[PDB]
Amino acid sequence: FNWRCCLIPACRRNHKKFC
Repeated sequence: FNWRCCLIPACRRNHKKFC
């Protein structure tokens, strides 16, 4: 999993469950 996504609103929005 790309934890960096949690730093990116666009990816964090989709991976809000992970982050």
